[PDB]
Amino acid sequence: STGSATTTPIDSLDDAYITPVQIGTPAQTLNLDFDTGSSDLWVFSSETTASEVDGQTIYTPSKSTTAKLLSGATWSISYGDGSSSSGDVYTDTVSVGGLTVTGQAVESAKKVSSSFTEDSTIDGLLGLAFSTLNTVSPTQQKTFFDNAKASLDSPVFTADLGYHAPGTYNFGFIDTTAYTGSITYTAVSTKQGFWEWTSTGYAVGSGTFKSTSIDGIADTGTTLLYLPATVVSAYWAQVSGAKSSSSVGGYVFPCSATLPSFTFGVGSARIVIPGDYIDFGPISTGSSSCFGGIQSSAGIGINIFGDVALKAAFVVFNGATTPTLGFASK
Ligand SMILES: CNCc1nccn1C
Repeated sequence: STGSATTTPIDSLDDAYITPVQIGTPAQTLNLDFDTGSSDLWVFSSETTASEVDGQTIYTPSKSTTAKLLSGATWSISYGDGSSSSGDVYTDTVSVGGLTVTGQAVESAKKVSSSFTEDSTIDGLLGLAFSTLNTVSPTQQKTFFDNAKASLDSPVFTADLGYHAPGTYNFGFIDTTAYTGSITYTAVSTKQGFWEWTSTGYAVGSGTFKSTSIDGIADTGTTLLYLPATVVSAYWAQVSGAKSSSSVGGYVFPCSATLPSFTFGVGSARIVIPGDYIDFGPISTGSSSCFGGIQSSAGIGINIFGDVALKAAFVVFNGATTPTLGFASK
């Protein structure tokens, strides 16, 4: 089998992407944030604390004839941006772009933190990291991909995120019309439960390529590109007036600037992130100070190839017995 669904930016900055997902019988369609950096499929629901729901579409398991309470199971998760959610668990039928999994763990939120409430466009998350990170207790649950894998034509999914435009998540096949040139594959470590890989280096604008190993994760659920302070300083040094602002929480730059591109290595191949992709707009409405899309990972403990990087590429998440990652230009 295969599946194919369109993924759409939630706002004009590409802060995140939402993909429609059918849950239950009859289907209840929720718009979920597909997140290759976590492993829980959780949704706003009829069980979510009422004051914490503000415009989201909710899953109501009592209206699904295929929903079953997973007795005794709870979940609780904290994300890298300081947000969190928690609740109980149902199994139900979940379909993405025509690909159906029966008995998928659908984690129903009883509580969500403020930044989830305040974002009306995201109805929950669909985790696509390794199932070893799944938070369900006392019996850990499998991701949608893990459950689907055996049935897929090929045990892969692909992320093709758009810049200020829709894109595509495919399951079970590689769309050879969706990228240019060849896909370069690179080794993955699953030891931390992430799609963790090692970039071979970087360049800033038309500058020379620096060969240097950068270990990091391919994370569709993080907006920005987080890299070592040395790399990030080298990038922003090429932008007049750019500076790291402790008060704002990262590098900012004059909105009048023209940003240079940033290139990252995948083996001997090169992915070029256009300068425009690195502009996250005014820090506050009407400001002429703009927020940068490349930021230091120093305070995080891991480098993160988030949407800023991934949207410059066609990305293959190869879930074969030995997983790998593939990147192509597009
Ligand atoms: C904005 N913070 C919550 C959130 N929304 C999508 C992902 N995450 C972690």
